[PDB]
Amino acid sequence: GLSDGEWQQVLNVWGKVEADIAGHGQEVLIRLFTGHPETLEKFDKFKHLKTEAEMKASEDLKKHGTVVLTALGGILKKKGHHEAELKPLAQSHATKHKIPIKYLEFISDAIIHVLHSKHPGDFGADAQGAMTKALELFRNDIAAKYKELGFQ
Ligand code: HEM
Ligand SMILES: O=N[O-]
Repeated sequence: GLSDGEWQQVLNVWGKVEADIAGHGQEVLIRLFTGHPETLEKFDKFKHLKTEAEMKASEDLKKHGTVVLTALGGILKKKGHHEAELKPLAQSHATKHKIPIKYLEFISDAIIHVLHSKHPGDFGADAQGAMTKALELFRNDIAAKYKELGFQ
């Protein structure tokens, strides 16, 4: 788990995301899709996006970015007490969307990259430690649900 201090850092960092949820969301998905094109194939509604320019110009991608980070933000604000929030996401992502846990690793890494990219010099070593711990906890709890379902 995370310490109280670590949770406070996580939620302080998240303040940055909340000032521009769509912009952060868009950049996270673009980072995911460009670094790992196989992930784009999981989205029927985005696999028409051939180029990063098309991704950047896609208002629906920005919209989905907002949905994703809003969901994650709600989870983070539970400070690990997130069973009710996490269970349905784990189940939809395993059973409906067929998203291997590796792709959740990819998007976790994308979040860290985007935070540094948008806030260079303002995402300190302690902050990166705390956010990484929160993202791992999220991933690990999803993985438990994936194992239950025998997914991958
Ligand atoms: C931070 C981690 C993630 C969060 C919080 C998240 C959140 C969400 C939410 C709230 C939805 C809509 C409700 C639902 O279907 O459950 C959704 C849909 C979806 N997610 Fe995720 N997601 C994450 C990671 C991923 C990753 C890495 C992929 C890889 C491709 C993915 C693929 C999809 C797909 C294909 C849909 C359905 C889109 C549609 O039908 O239009 N998700 N996600
Ligand atoms: O973008 N993940 O839903």
